[PDB]
This record gives sequence, C-alpha cells and structure tokens, in this order.
Amino acid sequence: SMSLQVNLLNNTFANPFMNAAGVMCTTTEELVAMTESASGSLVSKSCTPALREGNPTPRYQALPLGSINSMGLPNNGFDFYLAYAAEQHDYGKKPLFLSMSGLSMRENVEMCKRLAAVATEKGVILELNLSCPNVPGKPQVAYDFDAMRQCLTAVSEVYPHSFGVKMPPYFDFAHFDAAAEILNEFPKVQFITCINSIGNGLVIDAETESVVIKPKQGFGGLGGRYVLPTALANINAFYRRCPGKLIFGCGGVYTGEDAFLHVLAGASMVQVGTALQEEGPSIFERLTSELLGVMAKKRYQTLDEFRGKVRTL
Amino acid sequence: GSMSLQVNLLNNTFANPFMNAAGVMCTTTEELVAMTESASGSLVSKSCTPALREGNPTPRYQALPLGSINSMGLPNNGFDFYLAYAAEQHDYGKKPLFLSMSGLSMRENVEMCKRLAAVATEKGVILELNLSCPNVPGKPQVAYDFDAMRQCLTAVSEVYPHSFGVKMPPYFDFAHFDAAAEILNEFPKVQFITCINSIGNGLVIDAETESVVIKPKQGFGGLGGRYVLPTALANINAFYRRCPGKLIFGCGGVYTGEDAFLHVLAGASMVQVGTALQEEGPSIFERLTSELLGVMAKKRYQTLDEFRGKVRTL
Ligand SMILES: Cc1cc2nc3c(=O)[nH]c(=O)nc-3n(C[C@H](O)[C@H](O)[C@H](O)COP(=O)(O)O)c2cc1C
Ligand SMILES: Cc1cc2nc3c(=O)[nH]c(=O)nc-3n(C[C@H](O)[C@H](O)[C@H](O)COP(=O)(O)O)c2cc1C
Ligand SMILES: *C(=S)Nc1ccccc1
Ligand SMILES: *C(=S)Nc1ccccc1
Repeated sequence: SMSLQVNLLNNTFANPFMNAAGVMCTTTEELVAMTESASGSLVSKSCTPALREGNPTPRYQALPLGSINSMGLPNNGFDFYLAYAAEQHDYGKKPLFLSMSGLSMRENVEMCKRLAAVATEKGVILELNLSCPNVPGKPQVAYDFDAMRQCLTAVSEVYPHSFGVKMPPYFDFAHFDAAAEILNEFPKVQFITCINSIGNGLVIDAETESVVIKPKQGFGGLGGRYVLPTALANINAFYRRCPGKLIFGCGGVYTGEDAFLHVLAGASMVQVGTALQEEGPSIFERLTSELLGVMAKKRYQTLDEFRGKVRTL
Repeated sequence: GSMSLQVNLLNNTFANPFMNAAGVMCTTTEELVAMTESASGSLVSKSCTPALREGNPTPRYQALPLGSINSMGLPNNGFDFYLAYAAEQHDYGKKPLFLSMSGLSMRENVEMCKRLAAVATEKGVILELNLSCPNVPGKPQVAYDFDAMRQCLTAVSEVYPHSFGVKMPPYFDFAHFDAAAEILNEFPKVQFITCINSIGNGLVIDAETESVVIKPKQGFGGLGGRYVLPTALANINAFYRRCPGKLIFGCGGVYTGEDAFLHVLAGASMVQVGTALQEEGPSIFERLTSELLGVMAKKRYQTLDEFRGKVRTL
C-alpha cells in the first residue's frame, strides 16, 4: 500500500504536485481548473499591487528541450488574487499558495499587511517571489544579497505568519552559502522554492536567423529539460544548508521519474511549469500515476522513505 | 559559388573557426599532436597551473543524453610542459596555437605570464586566461567576484606585453553582463572573450542507482553540451553587443554545423567544441567543417563575416 501524502505547514496534501507560479494560474477559470485537478496544491500567479499587462508578444516559446519566456509579470493584480483566497477558493479540496511579486519593498510591505488577515482566517500561504526585477542597474532581487536581506527583514517585520521564498538558481558554492546564511536568519521563512527559470538565455531559430521572443532582444528565462540538473543542485544545496526549512522543487518536471529525482534531492512539494503549460491540468493525473509507478517498482511506500536520501560517492 | 570558413584575427589566419574547448582532448603531447593534425582551425592547450596537478578523484566526468557533467579539478601537466610544447614542438605551419592558463592566485598567473611573454613574441602562441577559476575560500569563482577579476586583469596586463583573451563563466542577468563588460572594456589587451565555461554546479542524479554520478563535491559539477546552448548564445551575444572593441569566441553546446552557425549569428569569431569532441574525438572537425559549409550553402552565404553577429531581433 502506497501514499503520496505530504504533511507540512499545518496542512495535509494528497500528493506533492502543484503548478509553478505563473503557469496556468492567472484567471478565475485557471484557478478553478487547478483546484479541480488531481494536483496536491496550487499557487496563484505572481502578483503586483495593481493589474499589469506584461511584455509585448511573442513572449513565450515552447522548445524541444523546454521553453523560453519573458512574460513581464502579466497578472490581474493583488486585489483579485486576495479575493480568490478570501472568498472563492475551496480549501476543502486543497491548500492554496499565493505568489507575491511586488516591484519594491514598499509594494510587498503594503500587500503583506492586507494578506495577513486572509492568511489568518482562511489559511492561504504566501510564496514571496524574490526572483523578481530590481531597480535599474541592479540584478534580480535574490542576486543582490543586500536587497534580498532588506526584503526579508521588511516582510518579516510586517507579516505575522510563516511564508516561503521563490529563488533563482545559483551556480557557485559561495553563493549557496551566502544565500543560505541570509535565509537562515529569518525563522518565518519556512520553505524555499528552488528554482525559478535559468535567467536570460537566448534562443535563436536557425531557419529564421532570428530570436524567438520580442522583449529584451530575445533574452528570456529557460525552463523545462534545460534546467533539471540546475534545479536538483539548488534543491539539494538548500536542503543541506537550511535544515530547519522545507524545500519545494521547481524545474524540469515532465514525468513521475523527474519528480522522484526532485524528492531524492530533498523536495517536499514538486511544482510543474513548462510541462503543465504544454499539457494542461490533466497532467497531474498522469504525474501522480507515474510517481506511484516509480515508487512501486523501487519498493517505496511513502515519500518520507527517500526524501533527501540521494547517495553521494 | 566559392565559400570560405576563413577567420582573420590577432595577426593570424585560421582555415576555419573550429577548435577544441580548453580542458578537452588537449592535456598530453599525444592529444596536442592529434588536435594539430585534425581538420580544426586551431587548438588550445589544457588550462595549466605552475606545477602539475592530479585533479579530483574519479569518477569526475559523466557523459549524458543532453550533455555532460564534470568536476575535473584542473588535472594538467603544469606550465613548463605547455610552454615547451608552444616553444619547441608545435607546428605553427599547420595552425595557430592558444595556451590556456589557470593559476590559482594573481602571483601564479603573473609569474607564468612573465615567462610566456618571450614565447608569445618568438613563436606566436596566444594566451587564453581562464578567469572562470577557483577563488580563495569563501569566495565565488574569480569572474563572479568583480573586484578579484579587475585585480587579476590589472596584474596580468602590467607584466604581459601582448594581447590575450579571457575565458568567462556564464552570467544570467543584464546587470551582470553590464558590470562584466565594463571591467573587460577597461583592458584593451583583452582582445577576445570566450563565452562560456560550463554552467556551474549542476547536480545529476541517476534514478536507477538513486545516486549522484561524479565523486567530487557531493556530485555537483559543471554542465556542458545540449543543456548549455541557449546560455552560451546569450553570453556570446551579450558581450558581442557590450564589447564592440573585442572579438567573441563561442563555447558551449556545439554538436553540429547548425549549432556553430548559431554561435556565429550570435557574434562568435571562433567556435570551441567540448562535450561533443570528448564523445567523438578529433575526427569531429571534418564533420563540423562540412556541415557548416552545407548550412552556409543552403542559406546562400559565402563567408562568416556576412552573418556574424547579425541575429535578427523582433
Ligand atoms: C510562462 C511562464 C510564466 C511564469 N511566471 C512566473 C511567476 O509569475 N512567478 C514565478 O515565481 N515564476 C514564474 N515562472 C517560472 C516557473 O514558476 C518555474 O520556476 C520555471 O518555469 C521552471 O520550471 P519548469 O522547468 O517546470 O518550467 C514562469 C514560467 C513560465 C514559463
Ligand atoms: C572534462 C572537461 C574539462 C574541462 N577543462 C577545462 C579547462 O581546463 N579550462 C577551461 O577553461 N574550461 C574547461 N572546460 C569547459 C569547456 O572548455 C567548455 O567551456 C564547456 O565544456 C562547455 O562547452 P561544451 O558544451 O562544448 O562542452 C572543461 C569541460 C569539460 C567537460
Ligand atoms: C522586497 S520585500 N521587495 C523588492 C525590493 C527591490 C526590488 C523589488 C522588490
Ligand atoms: C588573477 S590574475 N588570478 C587569480 C586571483 C584569485 C584567484 C585565482 C586566480
């Protein structure tokens, strides 16, 4: 007898699967579809205080090995996602995460102050997106360790609940150490989601001799097959260095086997982006079946039996 | 129509843009000779330290469906060995030679460069300075530490009276492309930039064995091959745009003439081959020249200059 059950953050999840923030979670219809899917949870589109159009199109391209995008945070605005959490979401069906991506400290502070009551009353959980644009001349927030520390200090000061942080990938042990040191100073940070896209790749179409997306001269974040080893690295790096926190995996999941690798590396929840974009929410029925299949063949009954247990040489 | 893969840079003529990536098939005399006898336009010797180095425990390289992962740990025969090859053995009549240098401090690079100067003058060997190299404990690789990078280029420029190039890690943010380019532009002796070294510290897990696949560093290692092509193209183009006074050498994800075509369209002058060369051997250069000419014929190009850096934006 097997189970994909996950228990964390004072909640029970039927399985570890959910969407990645930004994928199929912007409209009411999408949020309802995610809730009615086989997924263990869902997260709403990263939001700004007001509605945002996002970047000019084309801004997403599916690729043989994944995807490239420069969406530009198109979203319905904080009021919309707050109202969904407060009044519409069926918590009977699964827990809900709300992704927040303000473009300044002030924006996140003011949204968090309002989110507090809804988290208390309804149980929505914050995923704070630190893999977000910074002021002119500076890199994305989590690549600016001072901006990151300031952000976590401000949110921790004003937001009376646990929360999690969505992180970009790092590529150097000194950066894994520096980022973990900062995260470990904030006890309210109870989960870390690794990873957002590999930033600023450039896809060129040999047939057209051109880039494939319009914003930023064709530069955009990579997802899909491209990012799996990077995702596993980050999941495991933070699993090791932040032992008091949970890790959520994100990046490169197309199959139950991929999800199995996320969990071996240390993941508690497993988020699905590019594959979900291409297949729709029916993917969750397939992924749960496949993960159970993998577990059956390997003689595992629960996720606890192998989470974080990747063997080193 | 008569077509040509010829490249002209740093007072040299290259028959075609292809060469090995530093670290791949270029450590021993036998490998260096094999690269010289190959159809490649050039070659670069294994990144060297002042003395020989064993490198990391094995397994330290693993080929993968989508590329490779490695943590080699700079195994190399030492600077004297590569200097002697450049000074006394290399057949410059066949093709130009690059020497990759990866000292582990400023002093190490300064002392090697002082000795390299005369051989560069007399024989024409060209330095590729590897700044995608380990730094002091607690610090990231040198090119991720902008002050250390600047200090390294100042130290080398002071003692090395020739042009050289720099091998760079990938960056992932426009603010970093800007910062890096600003530093590189300060050093006119840096006449080429090689983009990119591996995507650092990936982690491959074998689902069957439930384990990592390399021994050093808990299985973490640099990614090469198909995984890295869009990242390589991005870096090639980012520096092509930001460093107009320099040439860019592409490295990352090249398996076919079409891939090389993309490198050139992004801005590459030379095109280095790593993972694919490791898997196929130096015969790969015959295939790659043929394929690139084929791509050019079908697209109606006769020279590389006709499309270098001309990628269309929307
Ligand atoms: C079209 C698109 C929109 C996205 N929007 C968001 C977002 O709003 N917030 C966020 O944290 N990540 C966003 N992401 C990144 C994903 O959440 C995920 O980190 C990334 O795509 C890697 O997962 P994959 O390999 O499963 O695609 C987006 C990705 C895509 C492709
Ligand atoms: C086994 C191995 C050894 C390498 N050694 C070096 C080295 O000594 N110096 C260096 O600058 N890069 C080294 N690299 C990185 C390659 O030069 C190249 O940047 C990287 O492999 C990406 O190219 P590819 O996608 O063609 O493999 C090495 C890569 C591999 C796989
Ligand atoms: C931190 S809570 N928010 C922030 C700071 C700087 C840029 C964007 C967002
Ligand atoms: C720069 S020339 N060399 C250097 C400095 C610090 C660490 C490694 C190499």
